[PDB]
Amino acid sequence: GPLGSMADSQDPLHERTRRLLSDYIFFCAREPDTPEPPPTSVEAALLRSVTRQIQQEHQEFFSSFCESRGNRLELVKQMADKLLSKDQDFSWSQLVMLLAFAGTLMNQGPYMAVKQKRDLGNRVIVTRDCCLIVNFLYNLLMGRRHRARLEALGGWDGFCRFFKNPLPLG
Repeated sequence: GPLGSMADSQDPLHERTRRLLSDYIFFCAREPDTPEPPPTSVEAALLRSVTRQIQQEHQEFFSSFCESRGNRLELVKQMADKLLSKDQDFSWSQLVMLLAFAGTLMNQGPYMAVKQKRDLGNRVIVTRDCCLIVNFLYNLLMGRRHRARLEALGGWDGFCRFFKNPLPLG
């Protein structure tokens, strides 16, 4: 199941993965006239360094779809089903891949961004699609078997060392 935990408010990575995933979506939608802010955690820093390459390499096709059928979400879940699974021993490479793609689908539909007053300049499509798009992935990895394994291999921590994080921290 996508849910399940022994803690109520003292959740382990529960809000750790959700916040991290959603954080990437915003960074991806980062207005084309304004750079996105820095990461929040180690996974956010490394992922942005590795996941960024996963898109520029694959996004080449993903983007095309992001503005093709508009099913940016339908594709986000579909992919996670091909790479990630429940009875399949996913891999770190698959985890970071989901994050990259997810954000790669993030579509926009503003009006006149030309006038960027602040950094919040963006349609609600990001927040709406961010909840659904991230809701699928977040739960995909935040599952019983998924999460269990994710951490069983060092968790977000093991990934940072696996993909050699750029920042000194973590």
